Amino acid sequence: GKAEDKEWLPVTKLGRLVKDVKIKSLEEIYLFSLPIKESEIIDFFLGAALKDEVLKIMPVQKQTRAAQRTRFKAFVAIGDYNGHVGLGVKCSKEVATAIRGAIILAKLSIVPVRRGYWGNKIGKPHTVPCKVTGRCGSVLVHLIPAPRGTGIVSAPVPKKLLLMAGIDDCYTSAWSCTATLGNFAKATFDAISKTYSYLTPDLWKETVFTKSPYQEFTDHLVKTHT
RNA sequence: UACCUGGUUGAUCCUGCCAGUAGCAUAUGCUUGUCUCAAAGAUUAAGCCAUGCAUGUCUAAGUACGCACGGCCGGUACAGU
Ligand SMILES: [Mg+2]
Ligand SMILES: [Mg+2]
Ligand SMILES: [Mg+2]
Ligand SMILES: [Mg+2]
Ligand SMILES: [Mg+2]
Ligand SMILES: [Mg+2]
Ligand SMILES: [Mg+2]
Repeated sequence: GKAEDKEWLPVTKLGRLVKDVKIKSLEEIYLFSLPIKESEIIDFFLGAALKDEVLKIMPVQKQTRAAQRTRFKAFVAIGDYNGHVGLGVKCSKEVATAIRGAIILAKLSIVPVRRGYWGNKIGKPHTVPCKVTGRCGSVLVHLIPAPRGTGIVSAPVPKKLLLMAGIDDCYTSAWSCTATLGNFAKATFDAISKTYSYLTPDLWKETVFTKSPYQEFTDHLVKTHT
């Protein structure tokens, strides 16, 4: 037998500071709104808990002189059940590679979701902090806080991203052509993504400004991989 | 539990309806071991009705010559039922 796998020779400055243990968590990446362009940055921090799920396989096709040329579109949702979630979609000629290329995008689009309390703050937030809305081409999704223990009152499809994001209680609503899974899923993901981009009176303390990870580790980047 | 799913296209995004889904109450089909509770000729013809019953009543205190019984001897407000 043989061993010593040496995958993930990085190609970006962030891959270097992630593979080298210099960077601690992807919260430090989100604080600086950097773009994550390598799917191994995710598996470094998360990975032992990220569970993926194939939401739908959808055969699309173009008419052609000879034929109808079909290829399949895979919608995959991913995320550990403790505050991170993502959703990718890839169109490929065969199913087995669409479902594999979609996991890469679902991992690259992982965002942090915010959770809050409904009535009073006893510990371990359980629901969304406020009423949020999200759209994707005539699909509107409304998320509303709920008391503890109510579960997720929603359709099957939003109650597969809402669970993965870490929310225990939620009242949901939709008013649209919700039968198209692509727009339904993208609008739910958008509503979840708008949960950290909502100014709330606890977010009024002035910002303490830290060093960027590229400024703090200039000395490393100068010659850590070459 | 503040929820959706299939169907117009070669394929996509919509309007929009048809169909699906859960309860409720009238009928009907198949099937039915135990136990408590209990709706029931309203819908249509406030159409027609054989027969039986459903409203009677007395205390010491309105009228007692039924011998209808009956008393200790008879009626003298007159025995009593
Ligand atoms: Mg439809
Ligand atoms: Mg047409
Ligand atoms: Mg067709
Ligand atoms: Mg119907
Ligand atoms: Mg018995
Ligand atoms: Mg009648
Ligand atoms: Mg008669």
